[PDB]
Amino acid sequence: SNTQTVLPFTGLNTPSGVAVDSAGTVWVTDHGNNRVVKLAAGSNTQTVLPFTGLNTPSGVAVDSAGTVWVTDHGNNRVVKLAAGSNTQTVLPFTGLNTPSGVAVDSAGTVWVTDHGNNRVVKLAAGSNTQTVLPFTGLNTPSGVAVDSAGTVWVTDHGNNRVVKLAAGSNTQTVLPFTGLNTPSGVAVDSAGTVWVTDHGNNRVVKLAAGSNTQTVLPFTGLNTPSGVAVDSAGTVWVTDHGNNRVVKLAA
Repeated sequence: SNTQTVLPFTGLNTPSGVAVDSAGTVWVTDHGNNRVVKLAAGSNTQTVLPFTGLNTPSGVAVDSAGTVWVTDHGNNRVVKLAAGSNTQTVLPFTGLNTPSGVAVDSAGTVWVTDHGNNRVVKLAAGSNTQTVLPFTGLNTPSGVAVDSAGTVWVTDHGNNRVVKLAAGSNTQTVLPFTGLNTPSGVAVDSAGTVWVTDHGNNRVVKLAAGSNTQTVLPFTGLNTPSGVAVDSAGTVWVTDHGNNRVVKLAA
């Protein structure tokens, strides 16, 4: 698609992140209103998830069961809520500072960009102790994405680059993006295509696996875009933070 679509969210303020499931539901962290909203597929009914105590929430990730994880950035914590429930669980991460992005794989491992500590932490599925990934030289990391092989990609926001670690590796790679400026979010698909909200340039870019020439996606009029999500059909959603809206492009 080369015509962007503005989704029928209403009342967003400075939205910070987006997640989608395979049922077409879209969740957004409506950061300026301390809330997480869900847009139901088809009906376009918007509902507010019954999280409690959020402040300036940033990242969001969802699993297929409809469990939602949010980085409660202003409270230095990560919380999750199962679908329709009124139980929220604080994950036993420790010592977070202004955390932003969050990612969750099919196994239920959770990764968080611990932005204010220049590190990426994880709670492996089945463990109650966090580990710190062996990235080096991060500055204010802003987003994280993971694939089914356990590769992890991070927007190293303060260094204008995207870094990746394969599972078991202690040495990161820098992806061949060009001219990024304070990138804010990242998403990956099962083919290895990587999408990045190039925040400081008001654009979204992608790299096919093996490509050395990023593609600027045909969004228009973005302002400080903040989060990106992609489903298995290659549709791309982006929180156009500065314009209080969510836009999408189908493949």
